Amino acid sequence: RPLVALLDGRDCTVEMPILKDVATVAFCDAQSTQEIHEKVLNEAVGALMYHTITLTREDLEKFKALRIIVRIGSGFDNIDIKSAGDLGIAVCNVPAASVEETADSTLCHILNLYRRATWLHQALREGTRVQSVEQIREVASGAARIRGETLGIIGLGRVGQAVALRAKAFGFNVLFYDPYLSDGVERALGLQRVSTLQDLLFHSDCVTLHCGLNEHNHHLINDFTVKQMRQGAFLVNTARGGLVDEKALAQALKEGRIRGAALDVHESEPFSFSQGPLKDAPNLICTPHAAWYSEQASIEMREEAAREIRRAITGRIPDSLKNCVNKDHLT
Amino acid sequence: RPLVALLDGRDCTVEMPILKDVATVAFCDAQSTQEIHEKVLNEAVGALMYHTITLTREDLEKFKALRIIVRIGSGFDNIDIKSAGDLGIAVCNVPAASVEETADSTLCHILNLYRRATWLHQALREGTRVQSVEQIREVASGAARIRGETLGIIGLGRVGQAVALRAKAFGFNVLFYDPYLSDGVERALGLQRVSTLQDLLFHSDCVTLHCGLNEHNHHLINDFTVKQMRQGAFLVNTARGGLVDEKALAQALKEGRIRGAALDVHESEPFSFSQGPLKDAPNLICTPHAAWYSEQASIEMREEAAREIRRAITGRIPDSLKNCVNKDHLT
Amino acid sequence: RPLVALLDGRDCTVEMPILKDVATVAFCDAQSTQEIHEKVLNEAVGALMYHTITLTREDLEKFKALRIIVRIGSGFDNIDIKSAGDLGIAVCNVPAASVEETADSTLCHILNLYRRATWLHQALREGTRVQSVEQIREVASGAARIRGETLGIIGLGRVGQAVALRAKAFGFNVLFYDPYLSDGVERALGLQRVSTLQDLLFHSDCVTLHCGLNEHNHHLINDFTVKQMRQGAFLVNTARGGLVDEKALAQALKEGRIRGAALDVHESEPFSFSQGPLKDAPNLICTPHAAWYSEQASIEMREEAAREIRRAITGRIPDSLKNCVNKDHLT
Amino acid sequence: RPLVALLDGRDCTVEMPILKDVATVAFCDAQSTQEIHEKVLNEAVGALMYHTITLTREDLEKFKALRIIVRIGSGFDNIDIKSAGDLGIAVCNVPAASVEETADSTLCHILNLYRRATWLHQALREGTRVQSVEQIREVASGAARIRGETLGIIGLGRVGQAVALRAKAFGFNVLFYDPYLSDGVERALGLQRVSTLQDLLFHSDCVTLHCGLNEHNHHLINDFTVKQMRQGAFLVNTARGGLVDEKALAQALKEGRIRGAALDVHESEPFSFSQGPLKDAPNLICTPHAAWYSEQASIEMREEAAREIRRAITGRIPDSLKNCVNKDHLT
Amino acid sequence: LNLYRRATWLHQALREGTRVQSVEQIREVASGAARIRGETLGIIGLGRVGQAVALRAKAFGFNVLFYDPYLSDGVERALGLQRVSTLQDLLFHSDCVTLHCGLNEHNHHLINDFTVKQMRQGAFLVNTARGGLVDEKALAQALKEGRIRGAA
Amino acid sequence: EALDLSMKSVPWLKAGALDLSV
Amino acid sequence: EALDLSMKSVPWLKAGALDLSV
Amino acid sequence: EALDLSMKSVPWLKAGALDLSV
Amino acid sequence: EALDLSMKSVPWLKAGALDLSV
Ligand SMILES: NC(=O)c1ccc[n+]([C@@H]2O[C@H](COP(=O)([O-])OP(=O)(O)OC[C@H]3O[C@@H](n4cnc5c(N)ncnc54)[C@H](O)[C@@H]3O)[C@@H](O)[C@H]2O)c1
Ligand SMILES: NC(=O)c1ccc[n+]([C@@H]2O[C@H](COP(=O)([O-])OP(=O)(O)OC[C@H]3O[C@@H](n4cnc5c(N)ncnc54)[C@H](O)[C@@H]3O)[C@@H](O)[C@H]2O)c1
Ligand SMILES: NC(=O)c1ccc[n+]([C@@H]2O[C@H](COP(=O)([O-])OP(=O)(O)OC[C@H]3O[C@@H](n4cnc5c(N)ncnc54)[C@H](O)[C@@H]3O)[C@@H](O)[C@H]2O)c1
Ligand SMILES: NC(=O)c1ccc[n+]([C@@H]2O[C@H](COP(=O)([O-])OP(=O)(O)OC[C@H]3O[C@@H](n4cnc5c(N)ncnc54)[C@H](O)[C@@H]3O)[C@@H](O)[C@H]2O)c1
Ligand SMILES: NC(=O)c1ccc[n+]([C@@H]2O[C@H](COP(=O)([O-])OP(=O)(O)OC[C@H]3O[C@@H](n4cnc5c(N)ncnc54)[C@H](O)[C@@H]3O)[C@@H](O)[C@H]2O)c1
Repeated sequence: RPLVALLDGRDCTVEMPILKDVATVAFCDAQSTQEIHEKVLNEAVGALMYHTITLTREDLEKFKALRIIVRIGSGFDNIDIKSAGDLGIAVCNVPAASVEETADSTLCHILNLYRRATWLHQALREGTRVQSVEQIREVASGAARIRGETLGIIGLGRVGQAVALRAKAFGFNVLFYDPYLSDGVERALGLQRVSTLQDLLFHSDCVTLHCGLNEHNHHLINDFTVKQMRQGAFLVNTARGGLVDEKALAQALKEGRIRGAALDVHESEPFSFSQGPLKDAPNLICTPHAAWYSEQASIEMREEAAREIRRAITGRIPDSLKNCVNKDHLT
Repeated sequence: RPLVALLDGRDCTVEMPILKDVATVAFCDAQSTQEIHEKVLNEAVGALMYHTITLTREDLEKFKALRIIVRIGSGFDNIDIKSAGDLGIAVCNVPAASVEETADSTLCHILNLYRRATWLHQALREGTRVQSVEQIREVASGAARIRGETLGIIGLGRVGQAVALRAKAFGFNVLFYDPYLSDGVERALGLQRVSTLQDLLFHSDCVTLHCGLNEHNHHLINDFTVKQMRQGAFLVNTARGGLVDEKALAQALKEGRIRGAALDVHESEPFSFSQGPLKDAPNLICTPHAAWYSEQASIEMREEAAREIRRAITGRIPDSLKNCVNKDHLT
Repeated sequence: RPLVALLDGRDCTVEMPILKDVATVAFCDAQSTQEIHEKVLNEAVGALMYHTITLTREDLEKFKALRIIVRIGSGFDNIDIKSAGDLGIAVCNVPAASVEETADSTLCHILNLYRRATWLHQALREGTRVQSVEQIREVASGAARIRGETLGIIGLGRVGQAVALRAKAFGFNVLFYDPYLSDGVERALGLQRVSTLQDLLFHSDCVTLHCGLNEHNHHLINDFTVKQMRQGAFLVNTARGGLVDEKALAQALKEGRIRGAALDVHESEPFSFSQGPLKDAPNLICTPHAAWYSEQASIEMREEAAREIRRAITGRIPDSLKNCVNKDHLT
Repeated sequence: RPLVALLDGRDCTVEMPILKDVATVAFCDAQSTQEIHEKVLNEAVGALMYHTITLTREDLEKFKALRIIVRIGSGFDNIDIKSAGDLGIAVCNVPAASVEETADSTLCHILNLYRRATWLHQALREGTRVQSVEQIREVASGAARIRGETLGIIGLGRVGQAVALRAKAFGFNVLFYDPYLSDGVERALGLQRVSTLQDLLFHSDCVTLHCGLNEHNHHLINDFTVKQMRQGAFLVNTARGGLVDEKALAQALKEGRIRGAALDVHESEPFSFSQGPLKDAPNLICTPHAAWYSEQASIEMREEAAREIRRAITGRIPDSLKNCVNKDHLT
Repeated sequence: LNLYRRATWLHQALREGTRVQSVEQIREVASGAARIRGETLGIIGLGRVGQAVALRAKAFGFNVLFYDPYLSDGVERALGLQRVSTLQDLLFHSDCVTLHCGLNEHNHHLINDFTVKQMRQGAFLVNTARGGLVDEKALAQALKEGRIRGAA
Repeated sequence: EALDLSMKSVPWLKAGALDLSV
Repeated sequence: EALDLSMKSVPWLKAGALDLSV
Repeated sequence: EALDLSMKSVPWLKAGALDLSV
Repeated sequence: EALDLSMKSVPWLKAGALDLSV
C-alpha cells in the first residue's frame, strides 16, 4: 500500500473515500519546503499541492521515490517543469473547473470601477450622511457611461474568451493581443486584433490581464510601460501577482494618471493594507485571492485530482494520464 | 419677465443660459413646503423640483399663478397628479435619460450577492488575515454558481427590458410578471411570462423590483408575501422605497429565510446604519440613492427640463408639450 | 342554438369540438360578398374570416343579427372598423401567434439576397454546367459581405423587434423609424433612431417593411420616394401589398437602381409570373403569402379564435372580450 | 528570373503586379496532371493551384526544380503532404479569409429547410396557382418551429464556432463532437459536449458537417451510421464531398427516414441533376460549390498567396513562411 | 440491495475484528451507500426471469429500461416500461446493469473490452445468467481503476 | 386534394357542419 | 464643499440667480 | 474554526489520515 | 464569356502572363 501525501492541507474528506483501497493518505500542513516530514521524503509516490508552496530543483532532488505530482488548479508556475522532467517526474493539473467563476468575478470588478458601489457602501458605514442632491453628486463623483468605451484584453485563453462574450452585451468595444495564436481566431468571434503591446495600451480605456506567468513576461507592467497608457485609465488583475510592478503602480495612483485599480493577486501574500508599497494609495480595491471559489467548483476539482492519482498507480506513465504538462521534457 | 423658481436646489449653472432672455430664474433650497418664500407663492409661473420634496393638494392650493410643473427625472409619485389637473396645472417629466445607468447598477448588485466582493473587501480593511486555503473557504463561504439559476422580474418597462437582455449572457433563466402589458411581448424577446405574483415567487431564486409606485401596490412585499418565497433567496430593490416593508424584511434576514438583500432606496431618507428597523441585520448592502448619476446623464436631463419650460412660456399648453402625464385630467 | 358561420373556408375540424354544445357551426366557402347564402345574412350571430375577403359598410348593413366578428390572424385592414362600431358590431383578432415564424422568414429572404442561394439552385435545374473557378465567379457574381452593412426597419412592433435582435448576431448596423412610439425605447434595446423617412432611406443598404396599413401610408414606396434610395440597394416586403407601388418598382429593377427585391405579399392576389407589371423584371423572388404557416402555429390560432366566440355568447360584450380593436367606436 | 506557374487558371490580373520584379508568371489552365507543359516540369520554382486538380506522389516526382506549393484556400486534402516533405517541398495555404462567408451560407441552408422558401419559389415558376387558405397549407406542408430544436455540429473549428454563435439567437440547442480538442472549450462558449459520434446522432434533429477530410474519416456518414439518426431529420454538408456516401443517402430520402438534405459539395464534380446516384431523389437542394465566394474575399485570398511566394524567393525556407503545414515532415 | 445498502461487506468487517464506536467511524466503514429512489435500472433480455425482476424493482422507486431485439411490438405497453433499440443507448443511461439473456452463438463475450468503456462513471454490474457473457480479464482492470464501483 | 371516387354518391352519413355554399 | 474664507464679505459681484432662501 | 474544548484529550478514536505534520 | 469577335487576330499586344497551355 503506497503512500500519498498532501503537502499543504489538513482536510482530506473528499480524497479519502477514493484513495482508500489503493494507497495510504497522509497530510503535512506545511508552509515551506523545510517543514516536510522525513518519512515523506523517503516513502512518497505521489503528492498533492495548492498554490501556497513553491518547489525548486534543489527541493525536488530531496525526494527519493516521487513519481507524479498533481496540482489542484490551473496554474503550475510554482513548479520547475523542466527540472522535474529530467528527474523522471510527471506533472498534472486540472485545466478547466472554474472558468465561469473567474469570468464572473472579473466582470464584477469592472462594474465596481465604473458604477462606484463598494466605495459608496463603505462611506455609509463610516457615518457619512447625504441628504441633498448636491451632496449626492459629490460623494459619487467619477461615475461614467459604459457604452462607447474600449476594453483591452491581454491573453485570449479560456477565461479571456468568456470575458469577451459577456462584455459585448454592455456596449463595450473589445480588442485583444496574443502572439501565440493562429490566424482567423478573431473572425469567428467577431473581435479586433492588434499586433503589438504598445498599440493596445494607446487605444484602451480599461486593461485586464489574463495571460500566463512564463519567463518572458515577468513584470510586464513595469515603470516604462505604465507611462504609455491613457490619461485616467483603469486596471484589473486577476491572473498572477508577478505581472505587475506594485512600486510603479503606487506612484501612478497618487499622481492621478490612473483613476483606479482592482487587484485579486499580489506579489507578496497574504495581503495587508498596513504593509507594502500600497500602504497609502487612493482608489484601490483588493480581494484575498478568492476569484475561483464556489460550492460546486470546489468539489469538482478535488474529485478530479484524486482520480488522476489512482490511474497512475494502477496504470502506466504517461500513457494513462489525461492532463500532462511536461510530456516533452519527460524521459 | 416671468419668474421661474427651483424649489429644492442651489446650483443653476446649466438652466441659467437657456432661460435668461425669456424668464427670471430663482432658487429656494427648501426642504419642506413650509420653507417656500412668500414671493414664490404669488408670482411663480413654473417650477422645477427633484425627488426630495412632496406636494399635496393643500400645498398646490397655496399657489396663485402656477401653470406648469416639470420634474427632473422619471418618477412623479411625489406629486398629486389628479388634484393638479383640476386646478389647471400641467405636469411634465424626463422619461428616459438614465435607462442604461440604472440597468448597469442593477447588474452590479446582483453580482455582489453571488460573487461576494464588497464583503470580502470590507473584511480586509477590518484587519482580517487569511493565509491557508481552509481560511479562504471560510471567509468566502456562500458563493454560488450563476449558470442554471432563475431570475424573476416584476415590471417589464424600459429598465426591466434592459436588465433582461444583459442577464441572459450570464446563463440566467428569466421570468417576468406584468398585468398591464399586451399579448406577445415575450415572444419578441424570447422570455417566459407568468400570470400571478404568487407563481413568480414560488419558482424564483432572485427577485428584482422594477415597477412603479401607484396606489394599488403599496407595501407589495409585505409580511404575508415574504413567506411565499423560496428558502434562501435574494432580493434587489432599486425602484422605490414604499414597495417593501422593512419591518418584515429584518426578521427574515435574522432567521435565515433570506440569504441577502441589496437596497438602493428606503422608506425613510437619508439612510443611516445606526437607526431604523434595519439597525442590526446581517447580509445587507445599501447605497445612498445614487443608481442614476453619471457625468453625461446629469447634463442631459437638466438641459431637457429647461427647454420644456421655454416651450410652455412661448407656446400653448398642452399642445406644445412633449411629455405630459396629466393630459386626461387637465381641464 | 345560435348559428356561427365561416365565411371563407371549408375545413372546420378544430372549431367543431369547441362550439358544439353552445352554437351551430356552418361554412360558406365564399370568395366574394355576393356569394353569401341568404340564411346567413338573416340568422348569423358570429362569423370567422381569413384575409381573402373584404367587407365594406354596404356589406355590413346587409346583416340583420350579426354581433361579433373574429379575424383569424393579426391584420384587420380588410374590415371597416369605424363603420362596424356605429352599427354595434365588435371586432376581435389573434394578436401574437406567429411572431417568431414571420421573423424567421424575413431573415431567410435577407440571406438569399446577399448569399445567392435560390438563384444558384434554379440555374442548376435549367442545365447550367460549371467546372472551372472562373465559371464559378461568373454565375455567382454579386455576392457581398454582410458585416459592416446598415439595415433599415420601418415600424418597430412585435415582428420588428424580433428581427432587430437576430440581425445583430450577423454584424448588421440597425436603424429604425417609428413616429408613434414613446421616448427611450431604443435605449433599452441599444438601437439607433431617426426622425424622418427621408433620412432613413439615405443611409440604408437594405430596407424592410413591418408597419401596418392604415389610411395615411397607402403606397408608401411611391415613384418619388424610390428615387431617394441608395445606388444598388435591396428591398424586402412581408407586411402588406398596398405599401409598395409595383409599377414604379419594375422600372427601378430594369434600370439597375435596385439590385434585387424579395416579396411575399402583392397588390393583386393570387400572384402569377406571367401577369402584372412585374411580368419581366430581373432579380425577383416571390412567395405565395405563406410567411406565417407552421404546424404548431396553425392549430394555436384556430383554437384561440373559437374560444373567443364562446365567451361572447355566454357572457357580455365587450366586457368578456380580451382582444377588441373597436372598443372606442363601439356604442 | 525564376518561373512561377499557375497550374489551373487563366486570369492573373492580381498576382502579376506583385510578382513582376522578382519572378516570371505563367499559366497552364490544366485539368489533369497529364496536361502540364514540359517546360513547367523542368523550370518551375513555385506553383499555385485551386481545388480542381489532385497531385499524387508519382506526379510530384516528375518535377525537377519545384521548391514550394501554395494552395489558394483553406483545404489541402488534394495534395500528398507526407510525400512532398520527403522530396523537400513546402506546402502553404491561406487559413482564414472566408470564415464568415461560409458561416452565413450554412445558416441560409438551414433556414431553407425549416421555412421552405426555395421550394415555394420554384413551384410558382412552374405555373402552380394557389388562392384559398387550404391550398396554402398544402403547398407549404412540412414547415416547423425552430425554437426548441436541437442542432448537432461535427467539428468545432473556425467555421464551427461561428455557426454556433449565430444559431443561439434563433433558439436552437447546440451540441458538438470533437475528439482532438482540449478540456473546457465548451465552458467558455457555454455549449454542451458529447464523447461519441453515436450519442450525437441519437439526440439531434439537424446535423451539420464541419470537419476535415483526413484518412480516418472517409465516408463518415455510411450505410450503418445513417440508420442511427432520428426519424425525420435534416442533413447539411458544406465541408467536403468524401464525408458522405451518396448511394446510401439516396435510399434514405426515398423511404422517408430523412426529411431533406442540402448539399454544397459532392463526390463527383461538376454536379448534374440528370446523372449520379441522386438522379431522382425528393427534397434535395444543391449548389455549385460556391459557399466561399465574395467580392472582398476573392481579392484578399489572391493577394495573400502572391506575397507568400515572394517571401520564399527572397528569404529562406521554412523560416520566412508564416503558414506551413508540412514543417514536421520537411527535411 | 447488497451493492447499494452495503450489508455483506459490513458483516465481513466485524468478523475480521474491526471495532467502530463513534459516529465518524460509522461514516467511514460504510462509505459508499446511496439512495435507491431516482436511479435507473437496465435489463438485457426480457424473458421469464426478466419480467419478474422488473415488477419487483418498481416498488423500490427504480426507473426501468430494457433491450430485447427478438420481441414483438407493444410488450412494454402492457407492463408500462420503456424500451430502447440499441445496446449502446442502454449503457449510456444506466446506473445498474443486469444480464438475463441466453447464451447463443451471436452474443459470446457480450461485455467485452470495447463495450465496458461505454458505461457510466461508477456503475454496478450483476450477472446471474451465464459465465460466457462477460470477459473477466477486462472486468478486473475496470474494478482496479475505479470505473466500476462494484460487481456481484 | 384527395381524389373523390365516391361513385355511389349517397347520403347515409351526415357527419359535420351544415354546408351552405352557393 | 469648498471652504468659504471670504473674510471681506462684500457684495461687489451680483453674478447669478436671485437668492430667495429663507 | 470550531473551538476545541476537548478537555479529556484522549486517543480512543483513530478516524482518518495519518498526521505527519512537523 | 465575352464573345471574341477579334477578326484581325494579330499580335501587336503582348500584355500579360506567358501562355503555356497545351
Ligand atoms: N483565482 C484566480 O486568480 C485564478 C483562477 C484561475 C486561473 N487564473 C489564472 O488565469 C490565467 C489564464 O488562465 P486560462 O485558463 O485562461 O489560461 P490558458 O492557458 O487557457 O490561456 C492563456 C493564454 O495566455 C496567452 N499568453 C501567454 N503568454 C502571453 C503573453 N506574454 N502575452 C499575451 N498573451 C499571452 C496564451 O497564448 C494563451 O492564449 C492563468 O495565469 C491562471 O493561472 C487565476
Ligand atoms: N435611481 C433610481 O433609483 C431610479 C432611476 C430611474 C428610475 N427608477 C424607478 O424605476 C421604476 C421603473 O422605471 P421605468 O422607466 O422602467 O418605468 P416605466 O413606466 O417605463 O415602466 C414601468 C412598468 O411597471 C409596470 N407595472 C406597474 N404597476 C405594476 C405592478 N403592480 N406589478 C407589476 N408591474 C407593474 C408597468 O406596466 C410598466 O411596464 C420607476 O419606479 C422609477 O421611478 C429609479
Ligand atoms: N404572413 C404575413 O405576411 C404576415 C403575418 C403576420 C403579420 N403580418 C403583418 O406584419 C405587420 C406588422 O405586424 P406586428 O405584429 O409587428 O404589428 P404591431 O401592430 O404589433 O406593430 C406595428 C407597428 O407599426 C408602426 N407603424 C404604424 N404606422 C407606421 C408608419 N406609417 N410608419 C412607421 N411605423 C408605423 C406602429 O406604430 C407599430 O409600432 C402587420 O401589417 C401585419 O399584418 C404579415
Ligand atoms: N466553400 C466551401 O465549401 C468551404 C470553404 C472553406 C472551408 N471549407 C471546409 O470546411 C472545413 C472546416 O474548415 P475550418 O476552417 O473550420 O477548419 P479547421 O482546421 O480550423 O478546424 C477543423 C476542425 O475539425 C476537427 N476534426 C477533425 N477531424 C474530425 C473528426 N473525425 N471528427 C470531428 N471533428 C474532427 C478538428 O479537430 C478541428 O477542430 C474544412 O474541411 C474546409 O476545407 C469548405
Ligand atoms: N441459477 C442460475 O444461474 C440460473 C437459473 C435459471 C436460469 N438461468 C439463466 O437465465 C437466463 C434467462 O432465463 P429465462 O427463463 O428468462 O429465459 P427465456 O428463454 O425465457 O428468455 C430469454 C430472453 O433473452 C432474450 N435474448 C436472447 N438473446 C438476446 C440478446 N443477444 N440480447 C438481448 N436479449 C436476448 C430472448 O429474446 C428472451 O426474451 C438463461 O440464460 C438461463 O440459463 C440461470
